[PDB]
Amino acid sequence: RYDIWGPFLVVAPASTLHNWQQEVSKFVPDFKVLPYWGTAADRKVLRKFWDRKHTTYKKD
DNA sequence: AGTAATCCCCTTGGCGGTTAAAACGCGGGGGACAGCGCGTACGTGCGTTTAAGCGGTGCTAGAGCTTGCTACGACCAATTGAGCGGCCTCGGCACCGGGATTCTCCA
Repeated sequence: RYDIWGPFLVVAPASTLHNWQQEVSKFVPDFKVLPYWGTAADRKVLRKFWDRKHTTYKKD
């Protein structure tokens, strides 16, 4: 309706996170998921995608 | 306010391989070590003299202690920017290869 396309946060208990990852992919096939969990080194590699410079995200 | 589950993180342990470093064998060389001769250089004893050590006298510098206060640092609250943690990148240093120069050793 408004092309906001994020950033959206989703904060869950740890047993549930793969359920979100999968059900999000099911309930929208074309909508893009960042799975921010793992060891500190793994999170550092994931954090590269947190763009601060746009407060509203493009579909790209 | 307590005690236990949950979850991060970071250390220890194991498995595989690969290859670079440790172990093993062997000839020979030359350095360790015992042996010899000499000779000069250090320990000994004596006579010499030199001044260190002691008992004693004299002075004043300055170590040590008290008094008095005010200049300087301890303490607190409000302000802010210098310095730290996190992210980025590109250029310095390593690593390789190949031909050029050096050094070593037997002739």
